[PDB]
Amino acid sequence: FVNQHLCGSHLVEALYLVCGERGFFYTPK
Amino acid sequence: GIVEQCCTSICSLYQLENYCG
Repeated sequence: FVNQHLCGSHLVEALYLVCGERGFFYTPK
Repeated sequence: GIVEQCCTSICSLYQLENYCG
């Protein structure tokens, strides 16, 4: 599900699912 | 950054994992 354009909340949702307990940082810059 | 790699271009699992803690 990760090999597409992921924008806005959909990108943050993908990071949440992939990273799991590792957490993540979201820096749109 | 992540928007340029995953939103304005097609994302990848490698790119997403770059941002995991």
